[PDB]
Amino acid sequence: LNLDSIIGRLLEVQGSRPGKNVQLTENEIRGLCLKSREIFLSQPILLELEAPLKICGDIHGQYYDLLRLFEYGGFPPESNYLFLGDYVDRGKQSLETICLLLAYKIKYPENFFLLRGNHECASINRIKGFYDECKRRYNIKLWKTFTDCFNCLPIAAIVDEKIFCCHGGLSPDLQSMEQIRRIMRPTDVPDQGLLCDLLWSDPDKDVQGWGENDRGVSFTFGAEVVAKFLHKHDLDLICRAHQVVEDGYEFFAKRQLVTLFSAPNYCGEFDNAGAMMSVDETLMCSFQILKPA
Amino acid sequence: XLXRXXX
Ligand SMILES: [Mn+2]
Ligand SMILES: [Mn+2]
Repeated sequence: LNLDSIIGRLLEVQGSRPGKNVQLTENEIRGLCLKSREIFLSQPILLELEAPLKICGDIHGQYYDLLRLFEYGGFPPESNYLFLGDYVDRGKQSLETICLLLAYKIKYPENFFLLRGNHECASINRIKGFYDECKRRYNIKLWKTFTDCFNCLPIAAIVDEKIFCCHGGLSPDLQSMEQIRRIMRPTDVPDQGLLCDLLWSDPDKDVQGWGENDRGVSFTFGAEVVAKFLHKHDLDLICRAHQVVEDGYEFFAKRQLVTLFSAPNYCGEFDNAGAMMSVDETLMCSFQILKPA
Repeated sequence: XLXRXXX
């Protein structure tokens, strides 16, 4: 696997008009999947990370915005990174996006981290774009190879014992962090239970306790659920993604939870920026923002 | 508005 050649070709299009493709070979992409999969399985499913680091939310195949994020934050390994999932679907360049992310995971496996989002799941990305992209530009055998890799992604991260990170949110079944560590891989995402909620749930200002989720799966949770979770586990902050927010980032429950969304101009109902969160050496949080076009 | 599986 010539990792450096792959990274060079993916970065070659920096400064081109957005949309210009990078077409790796089928064998190169398969190697990225197989090697990254082995690294995911060798590291814990509940990551324990240290700041300083940069944290990104949803990318959804917006490859040229991923390149901008790295331009603002520093290309790996100049900065350490944690991504919260949803790399594929909706955008026009899911393939370039996930290939660069997997290449950097293999190149800097202790300084670059990827969590699983609800779109890293074959039942979802079959219908939301990634299957179609693979079939058009490669073949369905490669889509299955991607699925096998996605099924091994870690689920959550704790930064410096104070910031709990996952794609979706909390679960009524989350009583101990050991419940996350016990989840075995490879796994698909179930349509209910702890792993489902970690990838699908949402905070909601109008809900007391646990509520129904308009997505049709999992739950909503209120501000008091957050405070009790933070107190019980001695945490300062929940950092999650999964929901489009107009400013790219959005605080909840008196800044005890933050939502990050890193794909600008994602949505037709309202403009949105994309944001990346900087966590410094004292765990202070600040933001770098891709403003809407 | 892309369809609430989700603007
Ligand atoms: Mn999501
Ligand atoms: Mn998403």
